Amino acid sequence: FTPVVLATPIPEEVQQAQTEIKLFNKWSFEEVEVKDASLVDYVQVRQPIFVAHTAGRYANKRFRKAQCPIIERLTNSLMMNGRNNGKKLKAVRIIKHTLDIINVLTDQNPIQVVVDAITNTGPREDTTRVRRQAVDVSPLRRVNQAIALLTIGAREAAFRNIKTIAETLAEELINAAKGSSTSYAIKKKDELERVAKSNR
Amino acid sequence: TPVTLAKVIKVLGRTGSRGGVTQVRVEFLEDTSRTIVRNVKGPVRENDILVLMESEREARRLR
Amino acid sequence: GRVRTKTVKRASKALIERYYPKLTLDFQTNKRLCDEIATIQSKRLRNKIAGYTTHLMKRIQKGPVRG
Amino acid sequence: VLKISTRKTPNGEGSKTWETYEMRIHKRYIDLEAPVQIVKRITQITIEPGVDVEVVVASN
Amino acid sequence: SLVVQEQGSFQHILRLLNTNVDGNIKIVYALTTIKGVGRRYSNLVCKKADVDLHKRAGELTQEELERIVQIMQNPTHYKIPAWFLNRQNDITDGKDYHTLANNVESKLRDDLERLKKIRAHRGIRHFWGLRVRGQHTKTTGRRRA
Amino acid sequence: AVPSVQTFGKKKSATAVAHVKAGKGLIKVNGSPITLVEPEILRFKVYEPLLLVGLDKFSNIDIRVRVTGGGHVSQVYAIRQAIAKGLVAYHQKYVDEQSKNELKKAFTSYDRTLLIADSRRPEPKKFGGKGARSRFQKSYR
Amino acid sequence: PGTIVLYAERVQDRGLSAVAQAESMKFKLLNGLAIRRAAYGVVRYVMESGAKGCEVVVSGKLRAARAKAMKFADGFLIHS
Amino acid sequence: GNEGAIRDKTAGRRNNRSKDVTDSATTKKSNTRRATDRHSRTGKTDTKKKVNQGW
Amino acid sequence: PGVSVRDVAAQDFINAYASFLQRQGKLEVPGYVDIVKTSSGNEMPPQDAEGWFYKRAASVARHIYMRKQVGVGKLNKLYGGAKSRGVRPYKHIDASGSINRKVLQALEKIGIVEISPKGGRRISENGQRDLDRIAAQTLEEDE
Amino acid sequence: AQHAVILDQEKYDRILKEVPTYRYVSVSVLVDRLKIGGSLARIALRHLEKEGIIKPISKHSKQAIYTRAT
RNA sequence: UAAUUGCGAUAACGAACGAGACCUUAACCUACUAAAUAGUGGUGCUAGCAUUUGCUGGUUAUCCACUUCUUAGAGGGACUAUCGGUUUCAAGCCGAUGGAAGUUUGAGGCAAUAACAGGUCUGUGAUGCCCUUAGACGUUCUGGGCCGCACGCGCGCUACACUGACGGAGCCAGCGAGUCUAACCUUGGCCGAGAGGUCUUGGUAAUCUUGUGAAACUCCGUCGUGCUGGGGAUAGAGCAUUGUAAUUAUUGCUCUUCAACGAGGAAUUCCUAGUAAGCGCAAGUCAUCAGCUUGCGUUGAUUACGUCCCUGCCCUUUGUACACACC
Ligand SMILES: [Mg+2]
Ligand SMILES: [Mg+2]
Ligand SMILES: [Mg+2]
Ligand SMILES: [Mg+2]
Ligand SMILES: [Mg+2]
Ligand SMILES: [Mg+2]
Ligand SMILES: [Mg+2]
Ligand SMILES: [Mg+2]
Ligand SMILES: [Mg+2]
Ligand SMILES: [Mg+2]
Ligand SMILES: [Mg+2]
Ligand SMILES: [Mg+2]
Ligand SMILES: [Mg+2]
Ligand SMILES: [Mg+2]
Ligand SMILES: [Mg+2]
Ligand SMILES: [Mg+2]
Ligand SMILES: [Mg+2]
Ligand SMILES: [Mg+2]
Ligand SMILES: [Mg+2]
Ligand SMILES: [Mg+2]
Ligand SMILES: [Mg+2]
Ligand SMILES: [Mg+2]
Repeated sequence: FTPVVLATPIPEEVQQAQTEIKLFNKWSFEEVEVKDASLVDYVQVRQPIFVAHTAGRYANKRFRKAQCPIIERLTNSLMMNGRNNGKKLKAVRIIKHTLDIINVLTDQNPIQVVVDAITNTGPREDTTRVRRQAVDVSPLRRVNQAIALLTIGAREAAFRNIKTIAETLAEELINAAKGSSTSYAIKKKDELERVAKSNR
Repeated sequence: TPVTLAKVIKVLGRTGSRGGVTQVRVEFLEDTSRTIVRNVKGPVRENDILVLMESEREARRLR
Repeated sequence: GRVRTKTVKRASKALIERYYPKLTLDFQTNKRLCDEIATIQSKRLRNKIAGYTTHLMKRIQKGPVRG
Repeated sequence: VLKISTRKTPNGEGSKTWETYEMRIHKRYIDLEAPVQIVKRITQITIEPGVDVEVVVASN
Repeated sequence: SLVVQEQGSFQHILRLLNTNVDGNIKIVYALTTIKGVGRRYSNLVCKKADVDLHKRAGELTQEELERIVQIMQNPTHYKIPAWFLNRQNDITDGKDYHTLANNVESKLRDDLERLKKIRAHRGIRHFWGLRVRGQHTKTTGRRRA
Repeated sequence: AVPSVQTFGKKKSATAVAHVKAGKGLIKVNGSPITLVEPEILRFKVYEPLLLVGLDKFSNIDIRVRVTGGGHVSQVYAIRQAIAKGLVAYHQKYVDEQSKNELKKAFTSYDRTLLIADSRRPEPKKFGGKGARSRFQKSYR
Repeated sequence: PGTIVLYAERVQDRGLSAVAQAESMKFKLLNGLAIRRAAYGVVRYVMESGAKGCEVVVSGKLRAARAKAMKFADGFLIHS
Repeated sequence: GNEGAIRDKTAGRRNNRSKDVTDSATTKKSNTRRATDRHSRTGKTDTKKKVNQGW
Repeated sequence: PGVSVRDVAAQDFINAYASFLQRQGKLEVPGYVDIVKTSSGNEMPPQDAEGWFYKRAASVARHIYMRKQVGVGKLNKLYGGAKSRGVRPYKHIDASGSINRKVLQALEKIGIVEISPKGGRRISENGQRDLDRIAAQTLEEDE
Repeated sequence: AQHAVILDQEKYDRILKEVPTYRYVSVSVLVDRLKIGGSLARIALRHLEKEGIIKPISKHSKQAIYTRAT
């Protein structure tokens, strides 16, 4: 991999994770693909990024929020409840950990089980206060809502219990890789669409 | 689970009382050239894609 | 949400009215022109005036225009 | 920058509206190389009502 | 640290000083369930008595705990600062004591009843069951008397 | 006297003034090596310039920077940005243009404030609430 | 003594310095002129005195328990 | 005196918690004199050929 | 190559200097270390409790070396943290002015710091020797 | 104060044959099995690491992830 | 359109106030002027590790040069530019590129005509009238009170923890202030667990306090889900400081005491980008006392970029016997 040396020591691990195909600090970024036509063009990846910390204005204009690296937008959804408003770095560490775990058992690269977890938690349809009326939610409220439900559920499980936030988040998204009837997100989503039929 | 595939071609406007929903004409790129008009909940742009679960239904202006 | 005030539209119209041989369709030249041809009171003011003067000069070479 | 924040109303009624007053100060210094007789010719009109002109020499 | 294994050494239940102590809790914190104790007053005495706080409250050598009790019942004769206790210049013998367990409950009323017997305003306040340190009582402390 | 330049980077109130001498390819901010900074998880955000443009890219330069003001993340974001234009200015003066344009294009296509001098600033609070847009709670009798 | 001395300086075009005119309004209404007469006199004096614009307001009570307030302005005037 | 303050019964949160709250505690503004503002109560008026002499 | 203090990871460097000062023998502890929580701003004493004077005695010199001169007051402010005033808002208060004064004295007698002019205490010269060789062993950890 | 926050002599047998078949390990993973409390749980991990039990895929404190001995 | 901001229609044509303009603050200039009260490089002089010549510091001037960083003077820069999409293809709007910057560039300052029995005679030696004026409602001194506690309401502070408390350790801001007839901001040296004391010093201040080494936050450990070490109300005992005076405890420290509080009913607040929220800091107050306020920076989201359903307010039309104008 044509190594290069200088005066200050730059560890060979670093000397390995360069222009050579882009990965996360330790996870591959290519071969991660959305397995649902819908939300494609709305799950920003490849655009590889080694660490999810990007000082990018994503709200100056409405839709640029979709061009944001998903795992980062997913990470911004943790610095919530005041007690975590800010704490971005503490979050970044919880995610590097979380994926250190999803891959614990699932061989599948974490940057792919993430998309698999967002796929099965986007409500195809919902309801609104007209009784109620059946409504198809947008392809980005789809993601926004998927991330929101996944993180609130994991945050819900980490409270008053020894298990760490990273562990609960990991187990929640593994169950959400393909709905297994146990993630707070599969449940809420399916029931947020099981009432869209109530008005038809 | 028969699903669909619709791509918005033009935008209609804000329906519903609070104005948070929007009418939009969709277009299936499977058996294209067809007409359908569905309404959404999230914010949308031109050219997005959504999936219908009941292709034979269409609501109208919501009170 | 920037609809130029009529003070600027007023002056720019009065200028396309007397300086067409001059006032080329590129802003910079019009700005450097007004610095010597009009008694403006502020840089930003004359920039607004000149940019409008330019848009008007830009489209009259496409068709007519009021005033 | 000398700031003065105070409520506008002399009383304490209405909206609790505050008002910041400002006063800006400028003090520029030069180190000169002149003689013993131009000592007070720069004390002559080099003055401008409103400028505090202070000059004394030392290195200790 | 380092992994350890006691055969039957540690007894879960243990009462001493007329006060119970949990076996399954750490001994630097297990001790604090007595009155007049402190997470610091106990911390200090522990290795003053030469005990290793790293592990639990029951494995502890019986002789070691009697040494500890002696330390607290005789803290100044055994090099303890005179500003680390709650009974310095007590009120009648210019002595520096430490009130422990059953005795602190008493000493509280000892002083209380003094204040009352002498008619000091804060004594009257206490008898009436109010706040003594002068806090505003109008909007605070309303439903627990 | 050897070919060398000086550049900077500014994020929030932080300021990273950097100097690049023609040398052995040694890099250290505040006097310590880039090996460890610790905003550790955030260190890759400054390791990135090296790997983006190809990491050799240093065998005849020398990097060292100092940062005043800012915060634990303000300075880390300001220094990476303080070195990016350092290298570009170096190839501007001492090296040819083509190689420079290559660098500034490889940067612009990835850059997260790498060359853009982020304009965000702190908004000033206004009486009526301890916060920029927030107002004190109201009562309505 | 000697650290300061003051010298009187006649004022140019008094009809443009506000205070100069306000004190006049005071010292004429205090002499018994009609409120409107004195006010209109000072406003047109200030006008023939060069000033491009002028305005004078009188607030309070004059023989009427309830307080009124009248304006008197002429010419041009900017306020923003 | 102080002896009287303690000996004297009727004092203490006990002797007060045992009692009931005067309903005047939960009372409000009473809006005294906020609906008559526009109607001058001086029972007096100002003569027009008094004001005209004033202004 | 040539080692230096700036070239060592702060945590694992100071802890190495701690294990060294620890197994060397000349300490000069004021003897009063059974109680002090190192500041009023804190709740309880450090947990090491056999040592940690060496850990503070590693942070004592790393800092003073990286800086020209420093003073007991500056060290109190550095280590001092937020103090929970119970129900009142958190505020930062300086640390102990004595466990610092005689954390230096105790090792100046061991010669790693000198009472600097201009007021303060500059890094010692023999200390300037008791320098980065320590970092050499630190790097030996990754040899 | 419940369920053997302390040694549990005949549990030290359980730990050894329990570690295999696990794709994850953590202090939480330990107390998760009706077992040793966190204080004496967190301390066992490296004790096992001493001879081919795990593979330390994690790096720092407050979160630890080892894996099957290979 | 934020705007009676404009396009367009037009018995109106052309103007003015107010909006805009303007002013201030934050962002951009390696282009101008240059500065031991700002800083950079070289070099003296000098310290350590390695040694190959390197790497890291010291040095109120040892000298030489410079103005990128800092500072503040003068200019410049943006005018929604270019291209496109939309539209009476009008004002305009929307997307993309470029750009320090394209949400009135962000934030403020100013702000016409009128209206209220709105608040202020308790800011004024501003004031009309009325009251009192020597047993005073003048005034000063002494002590108490404004804190008084069965309860009702409102702005808040700390929490219910494991995105944690704790213990080391890593350690980074920005708005300010600061002592003459003086006791202000305080470095450093010692004594003290602490609070604090004591001995000197710099500073009328970009020169000294100060790099304000702040706090959150980062790292490494101890804890283990149990009111637990979360939590710190109440309370006892002692030590300090401010002050003529600390009792009803001014504030600080030490030990001990270890409540309620296990996410909050009906309801209601604030907010769209460096904003919310968390975090601490300076200033006002100030002998002592911030849980308040005015500013500051620190870490930094989620979700809008819509509508008139709720609510409020404007504008037309319309009715009117109101015009002291529905009180
Ligand atoms: Mg907190
Ligand atoms: Mg206790
Ligand atoms: Mg105007
Ligand atoms: Mg600190
Ligand atoms: Mg600390
Ligand atoms: Mg607290
Ligand atoms: Mg400059
Ligand atoms: Mg762009
Ligand atoms: Mg009234
Ligand atoms: Mg008044
Ligand atoms: Mg009066
Ligand atoms: Mg009061
Ligand atoms: Mg309020
Ligand atoms: Mg901590
Ligand atoms: Mg003592
Ligand atoms: Mg002096
Ligand atoms: Mg408890
Ligand atoms: Mg606590
Ligand atoms: Mg809640
Ligand atoms: Mg204060
Ligand atoms: Mg107040
Ligand atoms: Mg009518």
